[PDB]
Amino acid sequence: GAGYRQYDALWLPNTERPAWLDGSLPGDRGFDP
Amino acid sequence: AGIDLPFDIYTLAVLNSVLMGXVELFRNSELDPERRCYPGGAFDPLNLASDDSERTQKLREAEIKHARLAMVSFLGYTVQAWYTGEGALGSLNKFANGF
Amino acid sequence: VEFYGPDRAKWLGPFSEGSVPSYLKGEFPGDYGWDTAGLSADPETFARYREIEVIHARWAMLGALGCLTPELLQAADFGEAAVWFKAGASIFNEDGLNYLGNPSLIHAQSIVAVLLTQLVIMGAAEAYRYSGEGPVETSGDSLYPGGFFDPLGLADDPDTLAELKVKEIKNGRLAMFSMFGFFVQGLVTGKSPLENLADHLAEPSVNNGFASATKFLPLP
Amino acid sequence: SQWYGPDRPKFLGPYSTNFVPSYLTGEFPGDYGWDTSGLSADPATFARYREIEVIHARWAMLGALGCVVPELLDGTNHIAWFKAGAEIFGDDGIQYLGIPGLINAKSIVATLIVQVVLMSYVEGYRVNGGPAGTGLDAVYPGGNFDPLGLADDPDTLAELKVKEIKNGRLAMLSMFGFFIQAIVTGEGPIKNLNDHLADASANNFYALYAKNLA
Amino acid sequence: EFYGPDRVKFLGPFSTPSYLKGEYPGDYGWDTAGLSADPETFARYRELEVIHARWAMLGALGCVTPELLQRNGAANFGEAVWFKAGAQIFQEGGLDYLGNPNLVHAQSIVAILLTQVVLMGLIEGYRVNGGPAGEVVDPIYPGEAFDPLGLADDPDTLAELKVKEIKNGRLAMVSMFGFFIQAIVTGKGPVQNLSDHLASPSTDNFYSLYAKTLA
Amino acid sequence: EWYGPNRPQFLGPFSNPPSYLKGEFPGDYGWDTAGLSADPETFARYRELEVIHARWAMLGALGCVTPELLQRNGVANFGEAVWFKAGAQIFQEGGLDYLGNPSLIHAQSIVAILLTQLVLMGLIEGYRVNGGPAGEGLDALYPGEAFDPLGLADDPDTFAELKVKELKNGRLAMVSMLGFGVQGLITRKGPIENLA
Ligand code: CLA
Ligand SMILES: CC1=C[C@H](O)CC(C)(C)[C@H]1/C=C/C(C)=C/C=C/C(C)=C/C=C/C=C(C)/C=C/C=C(C)/C=C/C1=C(C)C[C@H](O)CC1(C)C
Ligand SMILES: CC1=C[C@H](O)CC(C)(C)[C@H]1/C=C/C(C)=C/C=C/C(C)=C/C=C/C=C(C)/C=C/C=C(C)/C=C/C1=C(C)C[C@H](O)CC1(C)C
Ligand SMILES: CC/C=C\C/C=C\C/C=C/CCCCCCCC(=O)O
Repeated sequence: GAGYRQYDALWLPNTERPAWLDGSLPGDRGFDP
Repeated sequence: AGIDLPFDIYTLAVLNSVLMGXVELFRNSELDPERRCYPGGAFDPLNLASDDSERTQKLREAEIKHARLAMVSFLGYTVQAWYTGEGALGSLNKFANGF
Repeated sequence: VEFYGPDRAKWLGPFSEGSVPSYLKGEFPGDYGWDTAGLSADPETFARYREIEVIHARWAMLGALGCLTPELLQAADFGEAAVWFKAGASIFNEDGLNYLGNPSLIHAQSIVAVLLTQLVIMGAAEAYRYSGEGPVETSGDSLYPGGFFDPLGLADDPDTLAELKVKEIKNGRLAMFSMFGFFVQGLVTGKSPLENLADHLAEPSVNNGFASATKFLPLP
Repeated sequence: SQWYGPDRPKFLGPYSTNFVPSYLTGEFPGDYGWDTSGLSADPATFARYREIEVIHARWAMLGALGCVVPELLDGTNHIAWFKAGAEIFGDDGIQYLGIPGLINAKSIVATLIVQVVLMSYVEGYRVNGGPAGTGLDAVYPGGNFDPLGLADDPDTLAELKVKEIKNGRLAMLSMFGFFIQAIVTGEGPIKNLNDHLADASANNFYALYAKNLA
Repeated sequence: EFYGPDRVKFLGPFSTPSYLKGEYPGDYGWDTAGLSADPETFARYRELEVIHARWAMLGALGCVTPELLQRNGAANFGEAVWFKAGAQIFQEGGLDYLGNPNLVHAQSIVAILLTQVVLMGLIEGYRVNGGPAGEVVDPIYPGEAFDPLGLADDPDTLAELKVKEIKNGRLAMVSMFGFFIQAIVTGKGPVQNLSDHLASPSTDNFYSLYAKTLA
Repeated sequence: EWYGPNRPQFLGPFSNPPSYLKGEFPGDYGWDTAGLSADPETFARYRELEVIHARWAMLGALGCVTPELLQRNGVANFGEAVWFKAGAQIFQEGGLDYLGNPSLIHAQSIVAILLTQLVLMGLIEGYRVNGGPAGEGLDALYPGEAFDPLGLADDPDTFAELKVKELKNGRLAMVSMLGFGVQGLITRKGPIENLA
C-alpha cells in the first residue's frame, strides 16, 4: 500500500461513459466521440 | 526463405483465392453472434478461455489491446513505407543512422 | 525524524513495513530494520553482532582518517609512502620512518621489535576490554565505558547520549562503506583514492568504474 | 504426495534413515534432509533461508538459460556469457539478435540508471506488495503471476513446487559450474562442451588445465 | 519550522507584517512594499508566484539541456544556444528535433504559431475552468489526475513538497533572470560562460571584462 | 583440571566464558566471541564438524610431510615430493610409483582412481553416518569397540584426557595445515625447504 496511488478508467480523466456503452464488453473504455 | 517453390504464380493466385474463399465461407456459417468472435472448439485446443470465469475476461482484454496496438502499428508500417520508402527494420536503421 | 520506536526511519522507505523482523523493535541505535537473512534471530548473537559492528565501525573511522590525512599533509615529503597501501614497506627502507619528514622522531628500522611491542600492548588492551574491568573506573558497560574515555563529559544526558550513539553508528557505517571502497579501488586500479578522485573529476564520462572492466577478463 | 511426510527421499539414499534432523519433518518442498551443518535450527532463519533459496533458484534458471542462448546464435557471433558485457563499448553498441537498429545501446550510465529505478520499484513491490497483488504469499503469490492457472489444485501446486525447486537447484549448480569453468578454461561453456564431444579422452579438465593449476 | 509563528524568517536572527501568519507555503515574511496587504490580492499574487515558479523551472531546464547535450558531443542541434534556437525555423531544412531529419522537420512558423496558440488557449481555459483532465477545486494544486504516482498523499508530505516546490521555483526564477541579463551582456551561452569562468576564475568574470564597458 | 569451571580459558588470567559454555564438552576454552553457538543444536553440529576436521587435518599433515622428508633424507626418489605437487605425477610417462618402485602400484588412469575413491569413500561415509558392518548402535563421535583396538579409552578419566589431547592436537594440526597452504602459495616451494 505504498509507492503508488490507489486510484472504472475511461479514455479521459474526467468524462462520462456513453449510454450505449455499459462497460460489459471486454475493451470497453467508453470511447465513442 | 530462399527456397524456390515448385508452383507457378498463376496456380498460386488461383489457389490463394479458392482457399481463402473456402475458409471465409466456412467462417461465415456461424449464427450465434457470441461464437462469431470466439468459436472455441478446434480453435481452442488447450482450453484456455473456453469457460465463463474471470480468467477468460482477462485474456479477452489482452487480446483486444494487442489487436488495437497491432492495427496502429501496421498503419505506421504503411505510412513509413509511403514517406521514407523503407520497411520496418529499414525504418529503424534509417532513424538510428540520422542522429 | 525519530530514530526509536515503531515509527522510526527504516532501511527501505515506504516498502520497509513488509520486511521488518519481529525482533527488530527499534530499541538500539542504528536500528533500521535491515535483516533479511535472519542472522540475528538469537538474542545473544544479536548482542555479539552489535558489539562487532560497533568495534568495526570505530576501527573503520580510524582507518579512513589515517588513510586520508597523510596524503593531504604531503607540508611534508614521503614520495612512494604517501599512498596508504604503499606505506607498509617504507619501514624496510634504510631511511627510517621519517614521521612528517623529520628523520629524528621515531627512526624505526626493525620489524620484530615494533611487532612484538604492538602485540603485547594490544593484547593487554583487548584482554581488559574483554574482561571489562580493571585499572580504570568505567561505568560497567563494555560497549560504552565512558568513565575514563569521556574526559569532556559529553555523555551525561540519556537522550543526548542516544542521539550521539545514533549519529556515531551512522558515521561508523559510512566509514565502513568508504573503507570497503578504498580496498576494492586499491585492488582494481592500483592508485591512491585522491588520485582516483582527481582522475574522475578530470573527465567523469570516461574515467569511471566501467573503464577498468575488461582488465579481469580471463584469457585462454 | 510421495515428496512429503516421513517417507520422502533422502539426500544420502538408504544410508540416511537415522540421519534426519528433528526439525526437517518434510512439509516443505525439496526436503531431502540435508542439514548437516545445523544452520536452520531457528525456524525464522529456516524460513528466511527457504525464501533466499527459492529466489536464488529462479534467478539461476534465468541466468543459465540466458548464458546458454546467445552463444548458440550466429547473429550474436557465438559470444560467451562473460564477454557480452563489454559489447556496449563497441563501435556498433548492443544490437539485439545481431539485427541493426533494434536497440543500439551505446551508453552504460543510461542503462544502469534505468535498471536501478526499475529493479528498485519491482523489488520494493515484491517485499511490501503493490499494484500486482497485496496480502499474497511472500514467495508463491499467484494471481497476476499465474495467468494460466497451472496450480489451481493444491496437489498440482505441490508437485510443481517440487519440480521448480529441483530445476532451480540444478540450475544453481550449473551456474557455479559456469563460473568455475570460465575462470579456469577461459572459454564459453558451449565451446567447452563441443571440445569435450570432439575428443573426450584428450579435451577435459585433468588433461589440459589441472597439471598447471599449482 | 517553515510553518506556524516560529518559522525561519527572511533575515534570520535580524528579523513582520500582520497578514503573514505562517500558514501558506514558502512564507519567509519578506513583504516590505506592502503590496500583499489585501487578502484577495495576496491570493492572486500567490497563484502568480506558483505559476511563474513552475514555468521558470521548466524554462531553466530547457535552456540548459540542449547546449549541455551539444557541447558533450551527444547531438548536433541547429542552434544549441537558447536565445539563438528560435531562428532554426529560418534555416535550410527547418527545425529538426535533436538534429534528426526524421523527427519533427518543422518548416513553417505560421503553422507553429497557430497550433501553439490554439492548444495553449484550450489548456489554459481548462486550467481556469476545468475540462477533460479534471474539475477545478484547488486553482494551483489539482492533484488526482495530475498526481498519478501519489506523492502528495499525506498532508505533511504535501506541505513539505509545496515548500520544496516554491523554493526550487524561486531559485529557478533568479537563475532565469541571470541567464537573461548574461545573454543581453555577454552574448554567449550560459554553460559557455560557466566553462569560461571555471577555466580562469580570477581573470574571467563580469567585472574583469564587462564592468567598464557598461558605462 | 580440563573440565568444570576450574578449566583455563582462552585469554589466560582473563576469563569471561559465555553462559551456554559450561565446559562439560572436551576442549572448551570459552572462545565464542562471535556468539555462533548460542543454539545447542548448532553447537553440537559445530563440535562434530570440528572433531572430524581435526582428525582429517592431522592425517593430511602427516601425509603432506612424511614423503617429502623421506625424499630429503636420501631414502628413495619420489616423482614429486612436494605435497601440493602429487597430482602432476600421474601425468608423467612413468605413471604413479609408490616410493618410486614400478612394481608397487603403477597407476595410470585418473578416472579409475576417481571412481574407486568415490565408491569406497561414499560407502564408508554412509557406514559412519548410519551404521554399517563395523557396529550399528554406537556413538557417532566416539564409536569405540572396533575403533579402539588397544582399549586405552575405557575408563572415564583416561577417556576425557585422551579426548582433550585429541582435540588440541587436531586444532594445532589445522593451524599447521593452514600455514602449509599459505607458505606454499606465497613461497611456491616445499614446507621443509622453508623450514631449513
Ligand atoms: C536473467 C537475466 C538475463 C540477463 C541479465 C541477460 C542479459 C543480456 N542479454 Mg540475454 N537472455 C536471457 C536472459 C538474460 N539475458 C534469456 C532468458 C534469453 C532467451 C530469450 C536471452 C537471450 C538473449 C539474446 C537473443 C540476446 C541477449 C542479449 C543480452 C544482453 C542485452 C540485451 C538486452 O538486454 O536487450 C534489451 C531488452 C529486451 C527485452 C529486448 C526484447 C525486445 C526485442 C527487440 C524483440 C526481438 C523480437 C522481435 C519479434 C524481432 C525478432 C524477429 C527478427 C527475425 C527480425 C545482455 C548481456 C543480447 C546480446 O547481444 O548479447 C550479446 C542478445 O542478442 N540475450
Ligand atoms: C544445502 C546445505 C546444507 C548444509 O547444512 C550446509 C551447506 C552445505 C552449506 C548447504 C549447501 C549450500 C549450497 C551448496 C549452495 C550453493 C549455492 C549456489 C551454487 C548458488 C548459485 C547461484 C547462482 C546464480 C543465482 C546465478 C545467477 C546468474 C545470472 C543472473 C546471470 C546473468 C547473466 C546472464 C544471463 C548473461 C549475461 O551475459 C551476463 C549476466 C548478466 C551475468
Ligand atoms: C573458534 C572460533 C570461535 C569464534 O566464536 C568464531 C571464530 C573465531 C570464527 C572461530 C574460529 C575458527 C577457526 C579459526 C577455524 C579454523 C579452521 C581451520 C584453519 C581448518 C583447517 C582445516 C584443514 C584441513 C582439514 C586439512 C586437510 C588436508 C588434507 C586432507 C590433505 C591431503 C593431502 C595430502 C595428505 C597430501 C597430498 O599431496 C595432497 C592432499 C590430497 C591435499
Ligand atoms: C480466381 C482467379 C483470378 C485471377 C487470377 C489471374 C491471374 C493470375 C496471375 C498471373 C500473373 C502472370 C504474370 C506473368 C509474368 C510474370 C513475370 C515474368 O516472369 O516476367
